Amino acid sequence: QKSIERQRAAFAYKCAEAGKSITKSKEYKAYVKNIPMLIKTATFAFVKAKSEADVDKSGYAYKLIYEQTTEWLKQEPKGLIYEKLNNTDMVKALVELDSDKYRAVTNEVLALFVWLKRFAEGLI
Amino acid sequence: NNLTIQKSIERQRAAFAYKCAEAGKSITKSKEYKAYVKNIPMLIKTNGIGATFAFVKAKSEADVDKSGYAYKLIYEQTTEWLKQEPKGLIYEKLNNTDMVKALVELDSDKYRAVTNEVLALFVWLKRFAEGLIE
Amino acid sequence: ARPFFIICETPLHCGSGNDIGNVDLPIQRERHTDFPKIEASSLKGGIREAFEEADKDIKVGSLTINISDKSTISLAFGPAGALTDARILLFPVKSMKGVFAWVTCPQVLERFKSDLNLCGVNLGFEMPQANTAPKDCSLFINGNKIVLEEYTFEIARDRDESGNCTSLANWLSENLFLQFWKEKIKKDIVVISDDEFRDFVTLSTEVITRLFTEEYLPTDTVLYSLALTTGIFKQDSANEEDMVMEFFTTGLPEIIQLGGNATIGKGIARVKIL
Amino acid sequence: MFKKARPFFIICETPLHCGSGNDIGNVDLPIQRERHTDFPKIEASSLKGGIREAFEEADKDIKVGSLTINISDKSTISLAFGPEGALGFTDARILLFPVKSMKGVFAWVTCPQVLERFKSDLNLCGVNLGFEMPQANTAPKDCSLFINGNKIVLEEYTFEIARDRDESGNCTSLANWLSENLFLANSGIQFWKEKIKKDIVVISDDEFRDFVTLSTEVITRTLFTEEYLPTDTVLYSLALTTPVFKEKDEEKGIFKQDSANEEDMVMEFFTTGLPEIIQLGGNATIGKGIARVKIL
Amino acid sequence: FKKARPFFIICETPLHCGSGNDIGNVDLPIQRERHTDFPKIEASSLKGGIREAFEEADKDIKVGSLTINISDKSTISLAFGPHAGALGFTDARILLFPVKSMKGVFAWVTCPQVLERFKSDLNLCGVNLGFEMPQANTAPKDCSLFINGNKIVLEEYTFEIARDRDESGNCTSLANWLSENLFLANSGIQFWKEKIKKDIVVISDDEFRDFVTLSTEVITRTKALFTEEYLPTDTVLYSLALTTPVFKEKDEEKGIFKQDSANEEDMVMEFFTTGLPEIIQLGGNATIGKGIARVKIL
Amino acid sequence: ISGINYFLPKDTYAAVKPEQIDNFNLLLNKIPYFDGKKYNASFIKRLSERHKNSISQLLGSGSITSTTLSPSVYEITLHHIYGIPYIPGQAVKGVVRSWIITEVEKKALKDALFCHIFGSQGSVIFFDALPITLPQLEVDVEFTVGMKEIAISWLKKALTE
Repeated sequence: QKSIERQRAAFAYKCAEAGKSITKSKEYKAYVKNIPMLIKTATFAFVKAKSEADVDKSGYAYKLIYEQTTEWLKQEPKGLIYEKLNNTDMVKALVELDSDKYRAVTNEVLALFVWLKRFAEGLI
Repeated sequence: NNLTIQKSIERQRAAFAYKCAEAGKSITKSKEYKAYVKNIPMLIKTNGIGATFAFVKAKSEADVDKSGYAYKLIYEQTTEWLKQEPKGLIYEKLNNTDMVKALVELDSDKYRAVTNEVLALFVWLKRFAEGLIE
Repeated sequence: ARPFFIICETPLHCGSGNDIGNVDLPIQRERHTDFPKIEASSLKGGIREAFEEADKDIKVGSLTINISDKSTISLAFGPAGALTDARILLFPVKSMKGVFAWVTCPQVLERFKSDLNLCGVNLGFEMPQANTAPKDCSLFINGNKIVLEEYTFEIARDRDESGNCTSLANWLSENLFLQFWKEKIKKDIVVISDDEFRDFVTLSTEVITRLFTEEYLPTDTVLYSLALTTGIFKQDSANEEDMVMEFFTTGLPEIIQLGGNATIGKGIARVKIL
Repeated sequence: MFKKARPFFIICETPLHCGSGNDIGNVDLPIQRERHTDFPKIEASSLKGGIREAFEEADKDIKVGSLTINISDKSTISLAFGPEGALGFTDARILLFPVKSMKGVFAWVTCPQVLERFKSDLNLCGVNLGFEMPQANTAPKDCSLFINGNKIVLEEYTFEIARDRDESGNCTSLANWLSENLFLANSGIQFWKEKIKKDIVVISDDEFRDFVTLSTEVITRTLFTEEYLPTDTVLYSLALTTPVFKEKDEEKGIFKQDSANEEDMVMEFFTTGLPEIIQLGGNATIGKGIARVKIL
Repeated sequence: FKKARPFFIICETPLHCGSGNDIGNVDLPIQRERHTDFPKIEASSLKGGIREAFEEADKDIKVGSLTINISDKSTISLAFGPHAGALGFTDARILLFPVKSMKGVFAWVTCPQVLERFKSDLNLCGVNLGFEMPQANTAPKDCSLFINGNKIVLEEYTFEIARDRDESGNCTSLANWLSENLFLANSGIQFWKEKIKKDIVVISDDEFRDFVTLSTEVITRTKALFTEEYLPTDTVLYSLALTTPVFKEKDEEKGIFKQDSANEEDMVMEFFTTGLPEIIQLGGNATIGKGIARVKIL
Repeated sequence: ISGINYFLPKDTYAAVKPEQIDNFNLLLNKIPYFDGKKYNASFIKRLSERHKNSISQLLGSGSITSTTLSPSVYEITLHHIYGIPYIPGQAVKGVVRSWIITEVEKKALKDALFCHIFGSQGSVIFFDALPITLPQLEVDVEFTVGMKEIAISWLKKALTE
């Protein structure tokens, strides 16, 4: 609870358990592992664009991750973006920061998926 | 006379470690199991128990003939030990949840007790695995 | 007599000769219970070495002299003086919460109560029963359990300060030290069962391998002893033992060297008179 | 027994490995630890061997009181450190330990027990600090490790640390004294001096043990794995002296002065000729174990 | 440890020195300093690489008044080791790091802590630079990475830096000294000769740490589809080479090192400093042409 | 602003315009374009010269034989730092293996020639090539430097197919 590393673990596991019971499942694993590297070389905009709200389509996976990878940033321990995310959308906020904050958030987001990658393969 | 509590625990650790080593040698990829059992303590030292066992869960393979079956066996065996060894510190959680999930919802003191417990088990598990498998 | 409690500051190693066991330079042990001890022929030798080296002026009886007087030391204690064997009262063991905890068995406390009663001290409280801890102990995880080394013990905390353990802790804190150690000793004092105590004092001693292995007592150990009494200070006469004991208490320096390997800083200890 | 004492620090310049022999510990080749606290240390034997080797191989001339003498002479050394003694050293303990941080890269951590032991060890030598030690969870006034309020983020943990105000606090004075007495008179080493004035954090004795035990470097050699102490660690120790062990005045060498005791001349010989860098620990053939020594 | 000298290492192809599984982001991370997260090469790997490159070479060398081929096995044991050798090495630390730049193609980076440590290391070897290490956010007098007056932008991120005014500035002195220390004295790879004297950028340690933690090339591979981590090209490192008189008893067994003029340490140093190849291959996975670094003794 | 760029967040939007960069790795990858629903050659030559000279000095001249056998981003192997078009590095090995396996597993693992040439105790070494023509090479819609006996012959034949 008081350790950052163990805090991300609790969210990651509940996140993956939400992947199961979904019609299109094996897809979910494919993008989870594909997220990290993409961020290395905006990336969420890609994820935002390819979203579709149906619960039986191969785009629902981005309908989950986007909403799933913003709820975490609300509970961030360091607290990099809390207010700005309360009345906007992730891409609508990360395009409203400066150079310093971008790096801080950049590392934070790439950090969560590391556990998501591990737990995704554990149960999927 | 009755045995001191300092030894009633070692006499259990050694027996359980030997049983686990034999069970590992039984399977079709005993070499992989012997190799794997010698890396976990270093990984625990370098990263931490939670990440190490999450990674172990990651590589688990369903079939019993696949090279990864050793990781699944290690997961199950180190899950059995934590139920009994701490004398009720983390028993209440493992009954209805996966071990890794429980191992991330603990305070610092329980975390360090579990770490010491696992290292103490592995000092014997690897000691017997080095012997019974060539 | 006067109980003077020795406390270690660096690992203490008294030569016990030789052995054909594992350790190649063990420490002296009680001949039938394996508790560590310090031979009187070494304690007295070290105290004399301190006295023969010190230099200051004290006031005993009526006159006043300097403890460097060869005659004074030569006569008072030894060349045969009007002025025992060291005993272990507390021992440190690693714990998961609190870094370290002191442990003592009921047998040692009974021996201690026997030893003090000669000097007239009256503690006034019954010694604590086995498997108990002070009221404000900081070694407890999950309430009912402590984890010394890599093992688990079950212990019950004393509900109120009236109990035996809390009173013993308070008395030890007050009498033993003339601030951090005083604050700690009133909280971390566990009393394990007698049988389990012997295991710790036999398989928990430092062994520095410099190829051969030596053995030292851990730092922060607490030991106690007894000092009894019965020319320059001749005076009208030695009123009971009031002369020799007065000289001894006045002259006892604060830092003494015991045991071997003293050329590499080992064997320093602190001396306090009860 | 001993007459004179003098504290002297040890600062690592590359990872140091004072071998502990063997054990059943996790790693294959572990460092030496106190039995009842798991705090790292260096035994007096290794330190004395290292200092002796550093002294013997040197070549210079110093003035010990009133006579010129080369420091490499075999007879003098044999009279000083003992026959192939009048000088000694105490086991070295850990005072400051580096731990990774989110801001500032790395921070130094110490705990109340270590500081109290340091104060007690400084008592034997007659040096009085002149101020009390700080409490748990405190940091100097000008600390830069803070992020988003009072919280500090060392490693993966987050401790709530209380700053210190008015520049008169215990912790600020401790940091200032260390900065002003842990480094020689300035000759170009300004960065470390400046940093140590602001990047000290005091944490509870429990967590400081969680570090150190699971925060030491581990390397894989060719297989077997080894464990090392991180660079920039700070350790302290004592030097103890006694009058020479001899019977004849003409056999004492230069230490039998007209109007000075042997102990003071031995101390002057030690402190006025000690080299500036010595090698300690094992695996020295691959540049592991160099250290810096300052007396004060 | 009577004598020691420094020598630089410049990488020209991706260089990888793995260290256990070390479960993390990349499936094969590079060795990293524990308390700063900077990259490094363990001393064992550097020693092994240099010994290997020493064994398979062949050429005559002169040491004072004698000639020996550096490939002989009678002297290698005495110099390197089968009796602990008489020629050690220190671990390699990171000094400069290349990160993509919008203007100027690619800009190097460094932080004050690294330069301070480097200055401290050279002090053991009786070398004094003669100027002062620059302060954070400082670039040479005539840099060409600038855009929009005084701003600079490397990677997506943006930075504000201030130029110098004359030659006496610290940045200009540091660059000028590096120019005649990191490359060959004569003609060589001069295409980078004037870019190191104009395109060094100094940034606060906090930013440099993140740069080196995220700006490592990651070239995927299949076998079984995992990733890899490599130190970018043109990275610059440093290290110290140590020496001591040989560990032999009889004066006959000391080999060529024992003459009637000078000490053993000087001969060992001459051997090392005249018997090295200007190019070497460190790292791993060399069969796919990964890792080629130059070596230049100061 | 937003839309075309979706980057340079205020600090980085100023002092930079879409047509002022000088490194194609960033332009192609760093700044994508969202539709809402889905180079000086002196360097190009010096890079190749330095690469060849280094491979030469380290490698024996006899051992290697070069053999010229060849000329934003949405859903392009550019060198990470230099951002040029040729960084295969390992695709030479991959193409050779694919060509021979498809043309030529137990049968593949029965002849020593298939134990070192495509070793798997490696002996043959393959280097990543680079530009030789300074071509703009816009997309519409020494390529092998093997060294360590007769291996460029097998490689050229595979490439042609």
